[PDB]
Amino acid sequence: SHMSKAFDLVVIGAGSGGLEAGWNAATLYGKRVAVVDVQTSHGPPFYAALGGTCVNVGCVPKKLMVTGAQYMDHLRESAGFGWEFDGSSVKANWKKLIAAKNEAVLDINKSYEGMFNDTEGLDFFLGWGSLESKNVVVVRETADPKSAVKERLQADHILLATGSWPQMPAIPGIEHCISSNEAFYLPEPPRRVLTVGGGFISVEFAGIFNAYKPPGGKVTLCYRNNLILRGFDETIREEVTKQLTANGIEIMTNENPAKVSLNTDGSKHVTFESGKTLDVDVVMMAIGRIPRTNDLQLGNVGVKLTPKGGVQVDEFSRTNVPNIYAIGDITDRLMLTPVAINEGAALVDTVFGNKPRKTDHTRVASAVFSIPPIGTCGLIEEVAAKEFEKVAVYMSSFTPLMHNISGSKYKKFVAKIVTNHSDGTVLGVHLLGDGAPEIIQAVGVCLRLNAKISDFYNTIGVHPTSAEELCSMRTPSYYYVKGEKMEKL
Amino acid sequence: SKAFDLVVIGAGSGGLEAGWNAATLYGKRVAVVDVQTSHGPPFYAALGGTCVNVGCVPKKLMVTGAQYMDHLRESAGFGWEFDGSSVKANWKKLIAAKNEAVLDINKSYEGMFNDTEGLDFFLGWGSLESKNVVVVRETADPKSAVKERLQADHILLATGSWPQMPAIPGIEHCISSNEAFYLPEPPRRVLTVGGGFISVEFAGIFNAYKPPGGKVTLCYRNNLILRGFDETIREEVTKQLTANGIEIMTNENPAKVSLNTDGSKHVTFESGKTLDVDVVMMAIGRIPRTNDLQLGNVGVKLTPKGGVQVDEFSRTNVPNIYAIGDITDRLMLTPVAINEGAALVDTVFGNKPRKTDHTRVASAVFSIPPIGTCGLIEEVAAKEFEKVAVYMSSFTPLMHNISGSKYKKFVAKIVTNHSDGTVLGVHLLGDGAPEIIQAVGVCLRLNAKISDFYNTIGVHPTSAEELCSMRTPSYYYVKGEKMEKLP
Ligand SMILES: Cc1cc2nc3c(=O)[nH]c(=O)nc-3n(C[C@H](O)[C@H](O)[C@H](O)COP(=O)(O)OP(=O)(O)OC[C@H]3O[C@@H](n4cnc5c(N)ncnc54)[C@H](O)[C@@H]3O)c2cc1C
Ligand SMILES: Cc1cc2nc3c(=O)[nH]c(=O)nc-3n(C[C@H](O)[C@H](O)[C@H](O)COP(=O)(O)OP(=O)(O)OC[C@H]3O[C@@H](n4cnc5c(N)ncnc54)[C@H](O)[C@@H]3O)c2cc1C
Ligand SMILES: CC1=Nc2ccc(Cl)cc2[C@H](c2ccccc2)N1CCN1CCN(C(=O)c2ccco2)CC1
Ligand SMILES: CC1=Nc2ccc(Cl)cc2[C@H](c2ccccc2)N1CCN1CCN(C(=O)c2ccco2)CC1
Ligand SMILES: [Cl-]
Ligand SMILES: [Cl-]
Ligand SMILES: [Cl-]
Ligand SMILES: [Cl-]
Ligand SMILES: [Cl-]
Ligand SMILES: [Cl-]
Ligand code: NA
Ligand code: NA
Ligand code: NA
Ligand code: NA
Repeated sequence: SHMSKAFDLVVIGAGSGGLEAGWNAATLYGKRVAVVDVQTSHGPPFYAALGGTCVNVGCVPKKLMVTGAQYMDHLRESAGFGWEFDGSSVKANWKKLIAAKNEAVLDINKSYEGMFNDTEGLDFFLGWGSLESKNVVVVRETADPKSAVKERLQADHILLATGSWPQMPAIPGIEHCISSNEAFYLPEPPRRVLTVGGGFISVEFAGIFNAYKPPGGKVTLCYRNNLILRGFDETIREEVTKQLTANGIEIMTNENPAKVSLNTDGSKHVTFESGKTLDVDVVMMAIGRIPRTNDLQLGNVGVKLTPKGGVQVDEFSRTNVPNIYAIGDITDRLMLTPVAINEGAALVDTVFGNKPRKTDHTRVASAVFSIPPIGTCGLIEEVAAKEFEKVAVYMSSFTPLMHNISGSKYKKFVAKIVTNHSDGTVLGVHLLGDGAPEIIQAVGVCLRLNAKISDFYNTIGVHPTSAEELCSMRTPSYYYVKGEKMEKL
Repeated sequence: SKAFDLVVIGAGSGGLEAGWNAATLYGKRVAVVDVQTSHGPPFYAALGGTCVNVGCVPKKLMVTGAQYMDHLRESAGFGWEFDGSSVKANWKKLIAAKNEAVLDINKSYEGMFNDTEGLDFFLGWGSLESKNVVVVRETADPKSAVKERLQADHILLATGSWPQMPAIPGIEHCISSNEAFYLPEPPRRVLTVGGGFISVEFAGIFNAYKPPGGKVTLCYRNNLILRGFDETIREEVTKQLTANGIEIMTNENPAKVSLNTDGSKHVTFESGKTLDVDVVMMAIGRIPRTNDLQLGNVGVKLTPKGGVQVDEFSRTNVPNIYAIGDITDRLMLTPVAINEGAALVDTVFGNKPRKTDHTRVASAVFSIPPIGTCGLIEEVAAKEFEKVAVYMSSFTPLMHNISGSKYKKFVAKIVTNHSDGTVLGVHLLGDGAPEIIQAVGVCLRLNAKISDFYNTIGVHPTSAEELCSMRTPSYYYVKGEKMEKLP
């Protein structure tokens, strides 16, 4: 019919945070929920869709594609264990990878769609949502607030959960460049590619492209500062740089693209600020992600933005307008799917259950699917050392024995535990090597239970594994004392 | 002749830890006896123990090696193309690379002895001459020539364990794990006998390296392999072994073995069935190695099954005589023997009594795919707690829908005391499981409840996060009885 529909909760953006909120409110609490997204399945023109950034063009397809990339290491490393086969026959078929990923993703899209069609009180609306007033969300045909109205949805409570978007720098020839969004759909793997950025996406893609490159290919990563993966453990930052270099990736630090132009053959010609040049078939920018707040017409209700650009929120995800909340990357804090999900669950417990609950943003475990991957939870030592008078660092680094037979001698596993040495409390744990993302998960539970180094040391090791290293350290390699590093007290 | 604070019989997992800790932490004078300096025939274990020479260390390399049979197949799902007809598994290369790694550790360990004050290695066979004297002889025979008499304040028994070989006719045409480590050729047809981890691990090893037309059979006298591990996991690992071409013969037991004219083995089971294979590997058990020690010289008591009786501080019935590791016939794991060794040394030579905790010890089976476990299985929990909840997740991860190994179900189970949420055990089957489970070991040392798991933020995408996404039991045990709803 031609009438608006009414809800307890309207959620704009059917992604990690919004889906957790909406499912919880409808199924745990009997609320009537509407959820809006721009697309029912992944890909061009809008990339993200039902299921969010993670399902469509994020965690899920990238993990698949890293898993694909790892077979290059596997097929080579097999020879050290006796495997023999015609090495000259090996090809990496990118198009098969992409078609397999696309169908996996589309199956989640269809699955999610089916759940909306079926679940009472939980409704999907296709289009672009924005705030018309504090109790009405309008759903339009495009992100232009002048496009046609498909629905008006009344809402007692409104959740903003539109996520983030790739930031593109304002350089000449930026139009010749792509983001991670387009990278997922490249018709063919680039012979030569530049990945611009030192963060997890650049690095992860650098390893994907490096395994699927055609014959005379070359992957280059550039970063404007001097060491990639700011925010992660420094030892690990240096080591993953070496290991990426060891597998044929050229890391360019202290380099930033100044312009891009097309060569007469149509390749991209990149000029760096230093006047170095590089010719490539693809330039993928991954220099950052920014909150998606522009299309919500927040000025219509006066929802405040932080100096930085995220929707401002309190610890309860509340904006300055009482019944309007924000969760996920739109708050511009930790841009991780399970953080968005925890925030959603906790919002809905607080507002609709009788159960106030704030997300804990500390001691969050995360991973980088570099090759080999990082697993990390809690504080890096230089941050810990500014908060706590005495810090101890327990460190074990070693090429594991499998990799002395596989040939990949450069694959050094690193395990570090950072403590408040005043009481043993584990402040952070940082891992580099095969299995690190899997090892770190239950370490997150330890940290939430305020584990001490002796709790780890007293646990009996599972042997032989990499993880047992965390249960074998009782003497600090070094310390920080009122901020200064020294091998002894 | 010669005087020591500590004489350790067996340079193995427990014995080395104890010997190291006594010499370097307490500045004691230590002698350590073992029968061989380097791995391999004739005594198999050597300096380093069973783990280093014919156990954890080389078995893991070999299972790593076997995993490629899967990785090579599964690469195709992700686009990888190559001539599969060209693929062959070179067992001899694997064996050589393994031998080299093990040999390096043997040498390294020798270097360590050579450079460590108060830590001496003696080659030979040790036994108890009297309450304070360890005789070191030429051979296992207690009548063979004396090489040494070591006087000792304190004597450590740490000679480990040995494969149990049943007394069936033709048992001498069978091998054990010791021999499996050195086979010249990968066996084309093989029978592994036994339901425990060593049988299962070797079954997956031989399965990957068998020549064309090959075939691994695993047999087990009872109805389901891997007793002691979680039941769902036992059933699922059986399915996953069968999917990868291993034939699992349950309720079958060899009654005899004969030699065929081609040098193969003819097996007859108790049921009358028969099977011809090239190698029959008996892995039905491992028994405490107490026989050459001459414990009767001083009257150290054995328990009924044959381990050296110990108290919780590793003390035998005779003052200043201790036993740790497999010889005590408890948990036969390397980190458990190390921990015993350490705790014993701190008690005897240090200011503080310390006893090893044998509960909530994390462990793995390097089956393909592998198991990780820590703490109680639900049937054991249900005889000791009135109200037990089980939380279970089981699904083929997406990566294995693409790889084409659709049979590879990941299983995560968490078993709780439902009266207060205390996690009593966690049980995993799937790639990464032994890695996942280590930090769960630490969790169980922190009174972790199911809600502590559940309120922790996942790392995505991993198999592990599955342990932080369960808050609703799948079923219960109330007063020992399995049901799906609580009263
Ligand atoms: C390449 C890449 C790899 C990643 N890998 C990981 C990883 O491995 N692990 C991890 O934890 N995190 C990963 N992330 C980050 C993760 O994807 C995000 O943190 C998470 O998806 C954010 O959840 P959200 O609810 O804020 O938004 P999203 O999941 O991004 O959902 C926002 C939704 O809003 C829709 N939308 C936008 N504007 C409107 C509008 N006006 N109207 C209606 N709908 C709208 C979008 O179409 C989208 O579906 C990755 C991200 C990227 C880009
Ligand atoms: C095939 C196999 C795989 C295994 N895999 C694992 C695994 O993955 N993880 C794990 O945790 N555990 C594993 N184990 C178990 C592990 O090897 C044992 O629990 C561990 O080695 C026990 O150490 P120990 O100190 O009791 O004795 P051991 O390490 O066996 O050492 C005892 C030593 O005493 C010597 N010795 C014996 N008699 C005499 C004598 N009278 N005089 C002088 N020396 C003597 C022996 O040569 C031997 O080196 C495995 C065992 C086997 C057989
Ligand atoms: C809880 C939940 N959180 C999400 C968080 C982020 C994303 Cl991207 C997706 C979900 C997912 C979801 C999918 C579709 C609509 C809402 C929520 N989702 C629902 C998943 N759901 C699990 C339980 N389920 C049941 O039917 C059920 C409920 C109770 C016992 O079984 C079907 C699928
Ligand atoms: C402690 C220890 N326990 C063992 C338990 C079981 C085995 Cl099978 C081997 C060891 C090993 C050892 C090897 C040789 C003789 C005695 C002990 N050993 C010493 C090996 N050690 C590794 C680390 N190391 C250190 O000095 C050290 C300790 C803490 C930080 O660095 C040098 C040698
Ligand atoms: Cl291709
Ligand atoms: Cl940059
Ligand atoms: Cl820097
Ligand atoms: Cl061979
Ligand atoms: Cl049996
Ligand atoms: Cl049984
Ligand atoms: Na509905
Ligand atoms: Na330990
Ligand atoms: Na010495
Ligand atoms: Na959780």
